[PDB]
Amino acid sequence: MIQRTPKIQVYSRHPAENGKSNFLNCYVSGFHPCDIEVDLLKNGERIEKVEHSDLSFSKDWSFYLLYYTEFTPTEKDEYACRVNHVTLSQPKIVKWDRD
Amino acid sequence: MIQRTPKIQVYSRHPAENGKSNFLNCYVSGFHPCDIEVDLLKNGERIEKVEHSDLSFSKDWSFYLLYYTEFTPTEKDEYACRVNHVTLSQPKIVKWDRD
Repeated sequence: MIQRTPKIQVYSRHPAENGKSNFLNCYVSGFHPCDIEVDLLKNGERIEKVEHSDLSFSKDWSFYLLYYTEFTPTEKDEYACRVNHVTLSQPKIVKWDRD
Repeated sequence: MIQRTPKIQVYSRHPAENGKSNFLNCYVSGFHPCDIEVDLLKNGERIEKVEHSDLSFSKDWSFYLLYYTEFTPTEKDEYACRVNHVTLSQPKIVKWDRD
């Protein structure tokens, strides 16, 4: 019933190797309420065709959600996850750290 | 982004036969926002140990959720689903109709 911020984790399925296909993930967890906005960013631009899990919840009413997309890294491409939620004073951008 | 009421469907896996195990379902669908309260009722009392699906959503941001429980009907037991949601002026109780 009380608001709780999301934990935000941005990570790839494998370590970044340029020119090899991979999956980019944004896992948002432990939040309340369920209303949340999650985008994956490529060089600061929203990625349009992104996949997501369902929104799961535990008996303490905390929520869990994953956004992800197949992608091929190149050295100069930068990726991030942008989250907005009522508990956040500003939308949060968390960068993908390749290593 | 606009609020939309849930559709509420209450149904059993098989037609009610007293003394035989069954599953009771409350499927709540097409709603927005995601914040929702769903209870299964036995003779007007909340059933405590109930199972649920995850909350799924389509690209139009409508949500879908199922609550369910294994149960054994007897002739006099009455079952229902109680839903509360911001779009509802009162909590809604939808009865299970055995046939």
